[PDB]
Amino acid sequence: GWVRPDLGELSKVTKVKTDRPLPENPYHSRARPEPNPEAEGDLKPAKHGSRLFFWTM
Amino acid sequence: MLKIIIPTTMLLPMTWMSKHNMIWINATVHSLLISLISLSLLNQLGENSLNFSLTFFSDSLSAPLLVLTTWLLPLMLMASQSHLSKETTTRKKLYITMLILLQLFLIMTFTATELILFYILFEATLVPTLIIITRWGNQTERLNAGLYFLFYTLAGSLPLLVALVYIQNTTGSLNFLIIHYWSHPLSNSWSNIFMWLACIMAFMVKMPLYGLHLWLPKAHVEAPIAGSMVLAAVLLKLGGYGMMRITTILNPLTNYMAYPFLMLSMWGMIMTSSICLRQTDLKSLIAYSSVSHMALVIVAIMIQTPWSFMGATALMIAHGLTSSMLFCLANTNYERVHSRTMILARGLQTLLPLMATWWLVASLTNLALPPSINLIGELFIITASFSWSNITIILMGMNMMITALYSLYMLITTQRGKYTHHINNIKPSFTRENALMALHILPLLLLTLNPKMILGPLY
Ligand SMILES: CCCCCCCCCCCCCCCCC[C@@H](O)O[C@H](CO[C@H](O)CCCCCCCCCCCCCCC)COP(=O)(O)OCC[N+](C)(C)C
Ligand SMILES: CCCCCCCCCCCCCCCCC[C@@H](O)O[C@H](CO[C@H](O)CCCCCCCCCCCCCCC)COP(=O)(O)OCC[N+](C)(C)C
Ligand SMILES: CCCCCCCC/C=C\CCCCCCCC(=O)O[C@H](COC(=O)CCCCCCC/C=C/CCCCCCCC)COP(=O)(O)OCCN
Repeated sequence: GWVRPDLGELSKVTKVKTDRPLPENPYHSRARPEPNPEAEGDLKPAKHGSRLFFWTM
Repeated sequence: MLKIIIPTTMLLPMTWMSKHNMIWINATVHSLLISLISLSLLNQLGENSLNFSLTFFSDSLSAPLLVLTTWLLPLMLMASQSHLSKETTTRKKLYITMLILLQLFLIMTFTATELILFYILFEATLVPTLIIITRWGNQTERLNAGLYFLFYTLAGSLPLLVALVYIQNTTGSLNFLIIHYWSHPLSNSWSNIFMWLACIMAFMVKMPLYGLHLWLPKAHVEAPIAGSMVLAAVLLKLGGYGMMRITTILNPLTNYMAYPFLMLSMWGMIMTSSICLRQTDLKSLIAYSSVSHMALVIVAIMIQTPWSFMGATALMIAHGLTSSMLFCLANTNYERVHSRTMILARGLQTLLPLMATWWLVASLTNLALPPSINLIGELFIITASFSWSNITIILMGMNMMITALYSLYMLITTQRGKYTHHINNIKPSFTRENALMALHILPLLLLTLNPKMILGPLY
């Protein structure tokens, strides 16, 4: 009683009912390094200007 | 300080918007008025300074130099009026522009609260002088002279810049007040020795130091009269002013490092005074006399005692005035005889008696006759040197004797004796020349009445 699969059926993406657990770390990665501080604030004018040599602004 | 800087800047559009035959009158009048305004900087304090702003400050060392700089421009214009007669209006305006730019740079240099700003203006003064020398000089050597006057200067000044920025990378500032208040001793190290040399050599070359004085005779001889006046009166004093400012960070290393320069100056004053005795050119003799006087000023600054500093300030002012007068007298002779050879035109007393009186008074002030400010500075420096070491008196007295000898030799050769027979184009002295001579000499004899105005901040 076997019916031959039609064109376009064996190439389908199907779902699998499995009871095997999903690997939590399949890549065996290390812990990612901590990011840079990402400072935030509200801008204020540069103190006493550019402070480059004799320039007062 | 802007109440002096802005009018000096306005001198330029006024010069360039003037009539073709009003440039000299307008320039002279407004430069005299600027001098009169600048005369009010002389009201100095016994305390710190006249700190106008973050950029400019005045001091009783800076104020006499500023007033002399402002006073020199009208005299330079009066001296230049004669030999620029046959030249186009645009070129005369350019010449006056060069003089005005030189005054502006000198004024900003002498106040210059910042050391880098001081360096920038102190090197910006180089360009107008070089253009004046190499454009409106007469002989073919002027170009060569200009080259010397350029490269010597830069050969000294390029290391200084490096040193300067290095200091600000360590101290954090180059403001003179902060430097003075936060000064610290220099340890005896090779790095500190080379920092000392980089700080000193730039100002030493423009005094000039005896071994480094080759550029001065060329530059002063080949320059026009205004160029010679500004070179001898103000530009030579930039080195002394810079040393007086910068020696505050060089202690106690100055005690050891001063010896070669002290020996060079003490022997070179004798050498240059002796050179003056055998000179066939008036301008070269006056230039070598300037070298001797600046050698004495170098000794005074290196000793770094209160009397040394007062004498050096007084001598700088007096030498500026006297050398400008001497160059003007030489140029009055030259514009008649066109030779600049001292032995050629002789016995000019019998033909120009008032000019002979001017020659006599100029020689007397160069000779350091008391109670002139020339002798005030001379004696203060000599006493400080005697306290430094009693053996300096031999060299100092020998220098005094040779100075008197060559001054009176210069007077006798040109004014006394018999007139040269074949020279018949010696015209009577103009009112312009006599006025120029009086405007040189009355300030000296009038400053001898109030010496504290030119004795500096340690008075
Ligand atoms: C032709 C023959 C002679 C005829 C004339 C006869 C008369 C001669 C008299 C004049 C000379 C004699 C000397 C006597 C001096 C008397 C006046 C003197 O005593 O006053 C001086 C005063 O004069 C000044 O001190 C000196 C003048 C300053 C000179 C400034 C130069 C002018 C600017 C020009 C540009 C600068 C070029 C140089 C740059 C450095 C000193 O006074 P002082 O005891 O102290 O205090 C003043 C009064 N107080 C007490 C109220 C304060
Ligand atoms: C030419 C016209 C004039 C131009 C300007 C002339 C002025 C420049 C003179 C330079 C000032 C002095 C330079 C060095 C002074 C240091 C003291 C030295 O002379 O004494 C001895 C120094 O010993 C020897 O000198 C070592 C160096 C030897 C090599 C130097 C070359 C000698 C002649 C070079 C002169 C050429 C000058 C021009 C170069 C282009 C003491 O030895 P020591 O107590 O243990 O070490 C002291 C230094 N410490 C403490 C920092 C460690
Ligand atoms: C009229 C012509 C004269 C030509 C110039 C004369 C002046 C020469 C002075 C030296 C020039 C450069 C000096 C450097 C400027 C100052 C900087 C400084 O002091 O820093 C020193 C650096 O010192 C140096 O590097 C000096 C090296 C000099 C190399 C060039 C030599 C030039 C000729 C040397 C012989 C002649 C010296 C005196 C000549 C006088 C003029 C005749 C220490 O800093 P650090 O090293 O970072 O700290 C120490 C711990 N690491």
